[PDB]
Amino acid sequence: EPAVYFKEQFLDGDGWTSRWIESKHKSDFGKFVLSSGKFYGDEEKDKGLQTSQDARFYALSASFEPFSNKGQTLVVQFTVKHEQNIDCGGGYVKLFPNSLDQTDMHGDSEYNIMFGPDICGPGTKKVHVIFNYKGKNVLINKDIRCKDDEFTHLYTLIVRPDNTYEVKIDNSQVESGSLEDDWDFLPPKKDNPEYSPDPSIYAYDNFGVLGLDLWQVKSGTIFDNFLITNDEAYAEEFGNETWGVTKAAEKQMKDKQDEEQRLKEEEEDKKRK
Amino acid sequence: GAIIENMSTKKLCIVGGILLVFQIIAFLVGGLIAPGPTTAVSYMSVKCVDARKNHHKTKWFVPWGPNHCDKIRDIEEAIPREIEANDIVFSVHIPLPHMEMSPWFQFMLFILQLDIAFKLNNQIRENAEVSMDVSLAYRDDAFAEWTEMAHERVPRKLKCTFTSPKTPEHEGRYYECDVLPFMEIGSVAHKFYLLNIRLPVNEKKKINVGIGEIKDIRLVGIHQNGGFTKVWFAMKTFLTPSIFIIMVWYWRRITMMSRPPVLLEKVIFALGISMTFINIPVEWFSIGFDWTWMLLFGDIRQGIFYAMLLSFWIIFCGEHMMDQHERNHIAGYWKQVGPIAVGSFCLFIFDMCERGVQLTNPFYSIWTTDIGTELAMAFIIVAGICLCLYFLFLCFMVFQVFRNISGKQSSLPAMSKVRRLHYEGLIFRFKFLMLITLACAAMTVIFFIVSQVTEGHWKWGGVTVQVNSAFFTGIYGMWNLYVFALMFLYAPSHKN
Amino acid sequence: ICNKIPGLAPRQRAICQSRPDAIIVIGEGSQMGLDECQFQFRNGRWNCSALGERTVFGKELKVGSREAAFTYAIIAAGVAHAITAACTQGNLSDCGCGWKWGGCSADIRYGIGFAKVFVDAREIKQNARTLMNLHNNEAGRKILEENMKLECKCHGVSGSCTTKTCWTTLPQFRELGYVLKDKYNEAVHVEPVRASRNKRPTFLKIKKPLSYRKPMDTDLVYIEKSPNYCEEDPVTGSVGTQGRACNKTAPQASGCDLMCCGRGYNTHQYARVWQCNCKFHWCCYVKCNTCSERTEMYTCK
Ligand SMILES: *[C@@H]1O[C@H](CO)[C@@H](O[C@@H]2O[C@H](CO)[C@@H](O[C@@H]3O[C@H](CO)[C@@H](O)[C@H](O[C@H]4O[C@H](CO)[C@@H](O)[C@H](O)[C@@H]4O[C@H]4O[C@H](CO)[C@@H](O)[C@H](O)[C@@H]4O[C@H]4O[C@H](CO)[C@@H](O)[C@H](O[C@H]5O[C@H](CO)[C@@H](O)[C@H](O)[C@H]5O)[C@@H]4O)[C@@H]3O)[C@H](O)[C@H]2NC(C)=O)[C@H](O)[C@H]1NC(C)=O
Ligand SMILES: [Ca+2]
Repeated sequence: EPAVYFKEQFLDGDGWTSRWIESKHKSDFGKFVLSSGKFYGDEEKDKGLQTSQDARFYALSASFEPFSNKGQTLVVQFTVKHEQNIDCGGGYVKLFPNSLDQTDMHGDSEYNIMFGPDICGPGTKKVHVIFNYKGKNVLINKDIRCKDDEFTHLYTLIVRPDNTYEVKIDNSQVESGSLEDDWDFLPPKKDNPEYSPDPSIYAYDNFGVLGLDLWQVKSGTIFDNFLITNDEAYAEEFGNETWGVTKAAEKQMKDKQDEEQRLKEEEEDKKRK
Repeated sequence: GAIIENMSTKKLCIVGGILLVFQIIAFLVGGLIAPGPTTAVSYMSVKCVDARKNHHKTKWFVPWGPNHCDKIRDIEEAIPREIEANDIVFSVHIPLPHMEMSPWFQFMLFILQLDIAFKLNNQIRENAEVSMDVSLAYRDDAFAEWTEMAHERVPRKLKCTFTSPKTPEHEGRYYECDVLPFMEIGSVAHKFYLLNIRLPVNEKKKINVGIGEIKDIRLVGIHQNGGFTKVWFAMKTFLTPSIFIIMVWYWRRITMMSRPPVLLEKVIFALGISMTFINIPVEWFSIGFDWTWMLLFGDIRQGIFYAMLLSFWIIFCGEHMMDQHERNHIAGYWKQVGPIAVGSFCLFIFDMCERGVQLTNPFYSIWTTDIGTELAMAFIIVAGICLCLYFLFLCFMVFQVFRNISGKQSSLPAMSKVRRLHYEGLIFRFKFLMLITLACAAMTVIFFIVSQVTEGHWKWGGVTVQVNSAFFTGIYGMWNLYVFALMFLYAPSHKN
Repeated sequence: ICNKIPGLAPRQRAICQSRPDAIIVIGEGSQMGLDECQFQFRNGRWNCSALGERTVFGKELKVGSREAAFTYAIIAAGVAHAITAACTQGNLSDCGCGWKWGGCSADIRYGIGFAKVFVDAREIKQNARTLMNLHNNEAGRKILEENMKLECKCHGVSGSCTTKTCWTTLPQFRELGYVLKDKYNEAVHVEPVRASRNKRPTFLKIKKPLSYRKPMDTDLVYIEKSPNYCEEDPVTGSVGTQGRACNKTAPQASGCDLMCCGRGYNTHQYARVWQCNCKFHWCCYVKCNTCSERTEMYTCK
C-alpha cells in the first residue's frame, strides 16, 4: 500500500505559506516565492518555491506525520528547475526528526538524510547522499554528476532494508549499490579486530521534517513535486505523472522562447548596422 | 568708581607685569616639574581555570605570584582538557608585579578590550551583548586575604566589525571592537586590587551566546600620576591663602563704604567665592580617607565656577549699558542668566545620573542601554542649546554696549567734568575687561586644542616639557590671576 | 640555561645570564615569527621551511633574497612583540619600571629596545649580508612600531574631553604578518658600496635602475636573486617541492603545474574526516558531527 509520508504539489495556490515554516535563526535569510518561472509546462501544476534574492542563505521546512523506516523501504523524490544556471548554489533537501525546531533551522541543523544536487563552480556538480549515522555525516563515495540546464529535472533516492540503495534521476537510474559498501559507516573489514557488522544502518527511528537549507549566489531555482513514501512504484508513477507529462510542453515552451529570443537578437543585429 | 579708572598707566603696567610673571611661573610649574596628568597601563587578563573549586564558597584566582591559578596560555587548550566555559575566569591584578597603588593616584578608571577572533561558523550576532560576571577585591599587604569590594553583572553591547574578506584565508583574525567602559572609582585607598571576570553561557536564557570567539580580555587602567597630584596640591596650597587674603580685603573694601554695594560688586564677590571653593584642597583629605565621591564633588565645584563665570560676564555687560540701564536688581537678568541656570541644572542631573550612580555600583555606565543613552543625550542637547542661547545673548549685549558707548562719545564734551570722568572711566572699565577676557578665553581655547592634538610632551634641549600638564597648571593659574585682577582692579575707590 | 640553547651568539648567551626569564620570551617570539612566516608562504614554492634542523632563530638562508628579508623582519618583529606582550600580563616583572611619580615608560619602548639589543647582536661578521640583515631587522621593528593601535578615552569634567588619556596597544601578529607580506611583495633590490679608504662597505644603496639613494628604514631589501625553490639543492639553500600539496588548477603559484614546476600531480584518496555541524559556545563547547568524505588531494611528483 502507498504509505505517503509526505507529498506536495502546491495546487491550492497558497499551501506553501501554510505547510512550510520560514526559519528565523538569522535575520538575512532569503525568501522563497511560489512561481511557475519564466517558462514551464503547466502554469499551476509546475508552480513551486522559487529563490528570489541573490547571495542569500535559504531556510524553510515542512513538517509531516512521523514515521520510521525500520524494516521498510524509504523513497524520497522531488524536482528542481534552475532558471538561472547557478555557478554556485545548492538544490538538495534535508530530512530531520520531529525534535527539530523549524524556526531555528540553519546550516548546522542535525539532519537525518541529506539528498539532492549541489553546484559550486565548475569543479563541483555532484549529487549529495549523506547519512547521519552514529554521529558521522558520511558522504557517498561514488561521484554522481547532476544536471545543469534550466530544464526541470527529477531526483529520487531509494533505500532498502537489505542495505541496498539506488538514485533515480529523470525517472531513470543513475546510481546503485549498498549502504555498507559506498559509505564509511563501519570500520574496514581488513579479519580486522575492530570490525563488527551492523545491518541497522538504513533504519532511522523517526522522520518528521523536510527542509530546504541551501546557499545561492544566483537566485531563481524552483522546487516542486516533493514525495516521501515507502513505495518505489508510487514514486515512479508520481514522477511520470508530474515531470513526464509536463516535460514535452515545457520543452516546446523553452524552444519557442529561445526561437523568439534568437529572432530578436538577429533582427537587432541587422538593424544596428 | 572702581580702582582702575584712577590708576595711571604705569601702575597698570606694573600690575600687568606681575600677573604675567605669575602666569609664566604657573605655566612652568606644570611644564617642568609635573610628570603628566594621567597614566594608562594595559593589562592582559590571565585565563585562570576553575577546576570546580568555587562551588559555594567564593574563591579568588590570582594571575601570578604565590598561589597563582591554574591557567591556560591560549584558549584552545581548554578543548583537549575538556574545560567548559563558566570555569575560565579572566583574572587581573591591578598593580603590575612589584608595584603598589597609592591614594595619590586620585582615581581608578578601567576600560575593557575584547580580542574576538573571526570564525566562519562562530560569528558575532547582529545584536550581540556580553554579560560579564565581574568580581572585584582589594588587599593592603601581600599576605592577607582578599576582601570583596564589588560583585555585579556587567552587560555590554558589542560594537565589533570585521574589515578583512570573510574567507577561510582570513579566519582567526580579530574583530575590530570598540572599547567597553568598564568601571571607575573615585578613590584608590587600597594598595592591591584583584579583578575576576567570568562569561557564563546559557542558551535557554541567552546569556553570552553569539558573542563570537573571544580569545583574550584586555583591561586598561587609567589613574592620575602621584607627581602631578603632589604638584597640583602644592599649587592649591599656594593659591588658597592668596585668594583668602584678597577676598577678605575686598569684603572689607565693600562693606565699609558709605553706600550699599551695587549688583556688580556682589557678582564679583560671588565669583571670588566660587573660585575659593575650588582653591581649597579638600582632596588632600582623600589621601587619608576612602571618599569615593571626590570625582563628583570636584566636577560640581568646576561646574559651579563655570556657571558663575558665564553669569558674571553677562551681568558685567548689562551693568555697563550706559543709558537708562544698570539697575542693581538681579531679577532683571533672569532673561540672560536663565540659560546658564537651565544648562547647569541639566549637566548636574546628567552627572548625577552617570557619576552619582557609580558610587553605589562602580561598573555602572549610563550608556549601556538605549534608553540611558537617549536620556543622557537629551540632557547634553538641552545644555548645548542653553549654551548657544547664552552666547547669542552675550554677543547681542556686547554689541548693544558698544553701540551705547559710541552714542555716548559724541555727547561727552557738553557734560560737566565729573560726569565726563565718570563716563570715561566706565568706558575704560568695559573695554579693559572685555579685552582681558577675550585674551584669556582665546589663550585657554588655543592651549586646549594644542593639548588635545599634541602627543603630550615636547623634547627641547636638555629638558622635556609636559604640554598636557602645563595646560592644566597654566589655565588654573590663569583664571586664578584673572579673578585676583578682577577683584583688585574693580574694587571701589574711596574719594579724598 | 642557554648552555643547551643552540645557535645563540656568545654575547646573546651573556644576555641569558643577565635575564634568564626573558630568553624564554625571546624564544617564543622567534617561534611566533617563524610560525607566521610559515603561514604566509604556505602556498608558495618556498614555504618558509628550509629549516631542516631546529634553532631558536631558524636556520639561516644561504641566499639573501626577498625570502631572507621577510624572514629576518618577521623574526625581529616577533621577538619585540613577544617581549611586550609578555610584559603586559605580568610574566616579566622588571620590564617597564618612579612608578608613583611618572608611572613607568611605555611597554613597547622596553620591548623594542631589548629585542634590538638581542637580535642585532646575531650579525657577528661584518659583510654586505650583515648590512642587509640589520636593515631588515630594523625594518621589521619599524613596521611593528607603525602598526601600534592608538586609542584614547576622555574622562574630564562630566566625562568630557577636558582630560583624556591615550595609549598604544600591540597589533595581533597575523595583521603584522600580512603587512610584512605586502612589504615582501614590493621589496627593493639593493647593492653595497665600498669606500677605498674604509676598505669595507658600511651602507648600501638601491640597485634598481633609475635610483641611487639609500633605501628607507621601513622597506625590506635584498642583495641576491631568488632561487627556483622547486629543485632541492643545498648549494643554494633550496628545499624542493617534492611531495608538496597542490590544488591542480589555474590560480597562480598554487596550481599543480607551477608548484611542481612541470613534474605533474600525484593522488592518493586522502579521505578526510572533516568535523562539522557544530553548536558553539564562545570558547570551549563542541558537539560536532564528523562528515567524513573520500576526497582526493594531489601532491607534486
Ligand atoms: C582550486 O582552484 C580553483 C580555481 O579557482 C578554486 O575553486 C574555487 O572554489 C571556491 C570554493 O567553492 C569557489 O568560491 C565560491 O565562490 C562562490 C561565489 O563567489 C561562493 O558563493 C562560495 O561560497 C561557498 O563556499 C565557501 C567556502 O567553501 C563558504 O564559506 C560559503 O559559505 C559557501 O559555502 C556553501 O556553498 C555551496 C552552496 O550550495 C555548498 O555546496 C557548500 O558546501 C557551502 O554550503 C554550506 O552552507 C550550506 C547552507 O546551509 C550548508 O547546507 C552546507 O552544509 C551541507 O553540505 C555539506 C557538504 O557540502 C555537508 O557536510 C553538511 O552536512 C550539509 O549541511 C555548507 O555548510 C565560494 O566562495 C570558487 O568559485 C572556485 N573558483 C573556480 C572554480 O574558479 C579553488 O581555489 C580550488 N578548488 C578546489 C576544489 O580545491
Ligand atoms: Ca507544482
